[PDB]
Amino acid sequence: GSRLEDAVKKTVAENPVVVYSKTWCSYSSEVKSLFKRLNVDPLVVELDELGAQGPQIQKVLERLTGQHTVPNVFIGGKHIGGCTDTVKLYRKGELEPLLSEANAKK
Ligand SMILES: *SC[C@H](NC(=O)CC[C@H](N)C(=O)O)C(=O)NCC(=O)O
Repeated sequence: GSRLEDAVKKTVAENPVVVYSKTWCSYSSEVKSLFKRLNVDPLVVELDELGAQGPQIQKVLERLTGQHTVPNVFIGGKHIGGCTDTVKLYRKGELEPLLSEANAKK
C-alpha cells in the first residue's frame, strides 16, 4: 500500500506527462488526443488493462489527488486533473509553459 503509493509518486516524477487512463473512457481518449496534437507522448497507464492492480492504483490516486475519475493527468510531477481540467489550462495559456517546464519530449 505504501509501496504502491511510492510507485505512483515515482512514476509521475519519472515522466514529464502521465495519464492514468481506461481504454474505453472517452474523456481519456480525448486528453490523449490533445497531447498528440501538442506533440507530446505521455506515459499512459491503462488501469483497465492491469487487472487486480487497477483498483488498487485508483485507491492511491484518490488519496493523492482527491479525484476518482479517469483520465488522471500529471505534468512535471504535479496533479493536473482530468480532461476538462487539462483543456482549461490549455485555453488559459498555461498548459504549454507547464509542458516545456516539465521537459515534455517530442
Ligand atoms: S470515461 C470514465 C469517467 N471519466 C470521467 O467522467 C471524466 C470526467 C472529467 N470531467 C474529465 O476528465 O474531463 C469516470 O472516471 N467514471 C468513473 C466514476 O466513478 O464516475
